[PDB]
Amino acid sequence: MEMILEEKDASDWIYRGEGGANLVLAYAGSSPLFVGKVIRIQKARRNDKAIKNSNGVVSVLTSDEQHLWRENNELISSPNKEVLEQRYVQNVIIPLLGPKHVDAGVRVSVSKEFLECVDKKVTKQRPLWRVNAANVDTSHDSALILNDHSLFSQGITGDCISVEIKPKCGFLPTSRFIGKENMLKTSVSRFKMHQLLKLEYIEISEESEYDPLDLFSGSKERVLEAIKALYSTPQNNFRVFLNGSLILGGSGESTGRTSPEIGYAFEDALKGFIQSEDGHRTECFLQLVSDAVYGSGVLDRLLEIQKLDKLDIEGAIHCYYDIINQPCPICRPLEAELSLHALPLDESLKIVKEYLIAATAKDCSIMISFQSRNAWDSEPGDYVSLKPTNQTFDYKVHFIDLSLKPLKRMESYYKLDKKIISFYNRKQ
Ligand SMILES: Nc1ncnc2c1ncn2[C@@H]1O[C@H](COP(=O)(O)OP(=O)(O)O)[C@@H](O)[C@H]1O
Ligand SMILES: [Zn+2]
Repeated sequence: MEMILEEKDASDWIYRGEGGANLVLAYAGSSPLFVGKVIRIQKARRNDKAIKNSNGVVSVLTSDEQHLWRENNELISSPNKEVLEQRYVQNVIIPLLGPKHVDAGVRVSVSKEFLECVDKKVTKQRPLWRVNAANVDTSHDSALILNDHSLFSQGITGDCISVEIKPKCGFLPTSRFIGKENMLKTSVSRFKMHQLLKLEYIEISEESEYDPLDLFSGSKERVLEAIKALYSTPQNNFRVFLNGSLILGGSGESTGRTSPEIGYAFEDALKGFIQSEDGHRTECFLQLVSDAVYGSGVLDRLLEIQKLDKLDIEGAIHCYYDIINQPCPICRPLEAELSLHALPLDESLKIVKEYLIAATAKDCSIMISFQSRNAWDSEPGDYVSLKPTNQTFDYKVHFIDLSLKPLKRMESYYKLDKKIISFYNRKQ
C-alpha cells in the first residue's frame, strides 16, 4: 500500500548530480510527499572487477563478504544492492556516526519504463563532459528517496546556501607496519601525495592548496585555512549550492582554480544571504562555514571511524590474503608481517572489516546547509552568529555517500598505495 514510480512520474525529477555509482535527481513536481527530496538511482556498473564473483556475476555479496560481515545477519540477507547499502548505513554506520547526521533513506519501487525514461533524461541534462559515463541500471526495481540536504526545509523561508565537502583522510598512519623505504607516509598525507601523481597524469590543472590535516586538526585557525584553500582550488572536494543550484565547483576534479570571474559571480550569488556590502560577503561566508564545521564537532566523530584503519593498507593487505585463503604475494618479509599471519582468524576478519568501514569514512562527503534567520524570528537547533553583520544562521550537517566497499577492492587499495608512495619517493 505505497507506490511505484512510473513513466508518467519521470517528468517530476531533474538532474542534480552523480558519483561513480549513483545518479541523483531532485524533485520538481507539486506533491508535498516529495517536495525537498532527491532520488538516488544506481548506475549499471561494468567494467568493475571488484563487484563480480568467481563466475563473473555481480552478486549482492560474495561468499567471502558474507563470511566477513557475518555479525549482522540482516546485512547478508539483503536480496539486492539497494537493500544492502541501506542496511549497511542503518546497522553499521548510524551507530558510529549517529542518526542526527545520517539519513538512511526510504526505498521506493520503480518500473523499468520509469528508469528507461530517467536514462534518456540524464543523457539530455548531463554536462557534456559526463555524457559517456555509465547511466541508470534499468534492471533494478528499486531506488532511494532522501531529504535534499541542499535545502534546509522543503521550501524557502533569505535563500538556502549549501556547502558540500569531500574531506578525504585526516590522519597519518604509524610506522608499525610500514617498510623503511615508505616512511614518508608517516609525515606526508595520502591526499598531498596523491596530488603529485594526479598532476603527473595531468588530471588537475595545479596542486590543491587543501590539506585534510588542517580540516581535522582541532584548531579553529587551521579549519579556516582549509576552508579558504578549498574555495581557491575546489577540484572535486568543494561545492556550493544556492537553493540546490551550483554556484561554485562541480566540474569534477578537473574544476579550475577560482578566477576573478568565478570569484566575482560567487560574491554576488551570496547577495541577500550574507548581509554585508559588495566584495565582503565571501570572507564572511568562509568564516561561517569554518565556524559550522568546527562548532559541530562532526569531523571528530568521522576521524575516529577513519582511524579504524589500524595497520595501514601495507599491513592490512596481509590479513586480507589470510581471509580469502591465498598465499601472500607480498611476503623479504618483516617480523611485523609474519606476526599478523599468526593472528587468529577472528581478529584477522575484524581488522579487514574495520579497514573497510574506515574506507567508507575516508571517501564520504559532508553537506552543511544554511538558513538566514530574521531578527523578528525567535531564538533558534545548532547555529552560528556572525558578529560583524549581526546575523544568526541555523545549520544542519549530513553525511552523504556512505557506501559499502567491496572486499576485492583491498587489492586495488594496495596497488594504488604502492604506486603513490613509489612516485612520491622518486620525486624527492
Ligand atoms: N541527500 C542529498 N541531498 C542533496 N544532494 C545530494 C544528496 N545525495 C547526493 N547528492 C548530490 O549528488 C552527488 C552524487 O551523489 P552520491 O550519492 O555521492 O553519488 P555516488 O554514490 O555515485 O558517489 C553529490 O556530489 C551531491 O551533490
Ligand atoms: Zn603477508
